[PDB]
Amino acid sequence: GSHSMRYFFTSVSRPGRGEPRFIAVGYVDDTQFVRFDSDAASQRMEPRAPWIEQEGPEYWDGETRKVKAHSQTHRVDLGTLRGYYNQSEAGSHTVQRMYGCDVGSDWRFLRGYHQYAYDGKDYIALKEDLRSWTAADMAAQTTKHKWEAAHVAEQLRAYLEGTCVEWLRRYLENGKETLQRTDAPKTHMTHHAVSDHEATLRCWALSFYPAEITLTWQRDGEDQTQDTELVETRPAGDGTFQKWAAVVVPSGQEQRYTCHVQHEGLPKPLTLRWEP
Amino acid sequence: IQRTPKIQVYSRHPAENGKSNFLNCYVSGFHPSDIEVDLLKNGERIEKVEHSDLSFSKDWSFYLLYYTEFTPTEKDEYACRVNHVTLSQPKIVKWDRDM
Amino acid sequence: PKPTLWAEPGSVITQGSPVTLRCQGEYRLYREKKTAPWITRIPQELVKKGQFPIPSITWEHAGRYRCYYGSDTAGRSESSDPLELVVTGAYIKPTLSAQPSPVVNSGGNVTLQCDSQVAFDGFILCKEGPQCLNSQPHARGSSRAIFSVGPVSPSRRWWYRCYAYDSNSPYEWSLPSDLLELLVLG
Amino acid sequence: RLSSPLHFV
Repeated sequence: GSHSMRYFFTSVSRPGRGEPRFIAVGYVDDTQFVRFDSDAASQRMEPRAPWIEQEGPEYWDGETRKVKAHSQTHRVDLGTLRGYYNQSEAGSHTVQRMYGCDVGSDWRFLRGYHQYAYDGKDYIALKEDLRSWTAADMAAQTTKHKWEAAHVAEQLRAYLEGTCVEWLRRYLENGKETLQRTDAPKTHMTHHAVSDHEATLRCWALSFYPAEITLTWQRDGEDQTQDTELVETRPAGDGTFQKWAAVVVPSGQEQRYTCHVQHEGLPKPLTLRWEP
Repeated sequence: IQRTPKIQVYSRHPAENGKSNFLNCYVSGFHPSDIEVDLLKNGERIEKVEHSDLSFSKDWSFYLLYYTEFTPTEKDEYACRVNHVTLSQPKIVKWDRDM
Repeated sequence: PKPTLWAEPGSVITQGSPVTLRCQGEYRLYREKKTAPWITRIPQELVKKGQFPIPSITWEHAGRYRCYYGSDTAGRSESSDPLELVVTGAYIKPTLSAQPSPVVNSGGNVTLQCDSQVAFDGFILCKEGPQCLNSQPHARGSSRAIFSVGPVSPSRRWWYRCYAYDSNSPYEWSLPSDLLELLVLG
Repeated sequence: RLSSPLHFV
């Protein structure tokens, strides 16, 4: 269906311990495919998916030169930003940047985004129209003016509607086996006594891709959204995901309860009875 | 502003005593990025534990997956030890076969 | 025939510190929501007595506990009042302060403000010298709670510490804030 | 594929 490519840059200062730590990482949908680490002895943009390894040396040569340049701008940014908020020299600080593009079912450009953050909070963001900025805070307006003056939004838009989308489409073709195919969730229910009058019913979903999923519990067809405990959807490590949802049930009524799984891998939404 | 990590300890594939698996520790929703995550075999620290590359969620908070391969047993206690700037001292989460 | 459930020394214990949950009225016990393994290891020499000790408390003991005696099969007392076993000292401490100042005129009121540098949505204020009030942020997600204490008197002492916590783990608290003393002047 | 180096803040 719809798809996305995104890059996540993270730089963190190391006061009195040398140069900042830069980590870049690249995703298509919920699948990572590249990364760069300034602390890695490699000193190269490395692959983290099979379907990108087939790209030529020009790609790896170039991507590396670019990612190095990215880190160096963020390095300066850490200094400028400390000045903008006027902080001491002791204490580590963090800059993050997230950008990329979305495509529809038709693989045509849908949305572009570009966000910056200082010490965990929104700093500046490019708006939907890819023409104007959102200088959240005060100091951010300084940056906003520089970036308006240097027409940054125009070259970003150019990238987001141009090479971003075009290369996402290319990646989707090269990685067809991985990226365009779904892994339906493997499901099961477990039972644990809380007391002698209460028991937990847990609904599981394992080995599923993509990470998007919905697990809900129902008592006699009616949704139990309030007493349900969800866990953060977590990675299996093999490229699939896991999630469970649980409810507390009165002992001897488990049979009234059903679990409803929703996912692209499933042709139709699964309904799981505790007692068939 | 800082954020304290959410820990989840689980296995890659459903646990079966004889069979081989991977022991996962998923720390997420934290800030700053610096974090110490160890995998513990019967209280002792497991040597050579790999991790995913540092990435972050829409809210800007970080996530990492620490993992090692292992063999489950009714005769070994596994856990994850996480320590962060937000935590006063290290926190230890036992691996429950089913959370 | 309703049993009773309390804790010694208190129900709010620093992590590492010992505690013993006690039931009085063939006992059992249990944590609400999730199951607590620590319970099913306490030896019977004690289980029959009606006492469950914890040598060193960790976050895994924190929760809502009920107690009862008697199996449904021939006898079962109604479950006791709930006990909320709280573990403190898990997270770095917040900071407490008095707006506009820790000095106050006898009979006046003051605002106490608990500030956490770790993002949290639960805040506890405890009068010391020990009962506590509950609160949550006044902004979208400020990590700050406000409390009004008073009227105040130069006779009794007016001492406080505060805690921050995650609402989805309301029994694991931060370290307490430094003691804040109100200087009341008759 | 990465965008080209972006301006300082």
